[PDB]
Amino acid sequence: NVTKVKDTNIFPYTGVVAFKSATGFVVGKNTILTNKHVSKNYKVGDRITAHPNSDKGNGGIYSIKKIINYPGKEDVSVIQVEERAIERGPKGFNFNDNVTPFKYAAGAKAGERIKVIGYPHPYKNKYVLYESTGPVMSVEGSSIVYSAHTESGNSGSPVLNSNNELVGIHFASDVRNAYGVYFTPEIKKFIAENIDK
Repeated sequence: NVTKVKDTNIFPYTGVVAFKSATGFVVGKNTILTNKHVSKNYKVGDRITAHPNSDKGNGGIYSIKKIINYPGKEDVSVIQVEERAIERGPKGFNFNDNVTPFKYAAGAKAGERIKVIGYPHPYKNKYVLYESTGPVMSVEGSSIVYSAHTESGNSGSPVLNSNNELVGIHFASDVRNAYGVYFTPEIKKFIAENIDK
């Protein structure tokens, strides 16, 4: 099922950020992940909003300071933001006080239930977070395939397991199956190198 997120300012939803019409999520200090197909539309200096709710409340508005695409076929891009918010969140100006990074799941298997969390319906200045659930269909190398309903606004969605641990990043749907990048060692390493320090 696909359900509107009741509280966008508690964990794990405090790990999600909104671009104008796609999603990303927090991986470390001043650092978010999304798809190359989303960040190709952005530039350094553009804004993202941390965990917005329906009614103009959020974890602050932050300016992108760097965009680092993963060198590989996989649809993964690292975005760093300026630590000091353009507009403060409720925990003040510092990005890192307002958001919560995810931790990697140990792995994932066909049959297990995952959640895809993002913004599948856009609006005139209104972000609504949804959570979509469904079983994993397979995992091979850097591909994780899941049957859970998504829309183009889910570009860049974290994919989480039952325990809210990170199993992949959503990038594509059909038309049915939807497709995320699974975090292989090679990909985790590029992310670790490129998290702000």
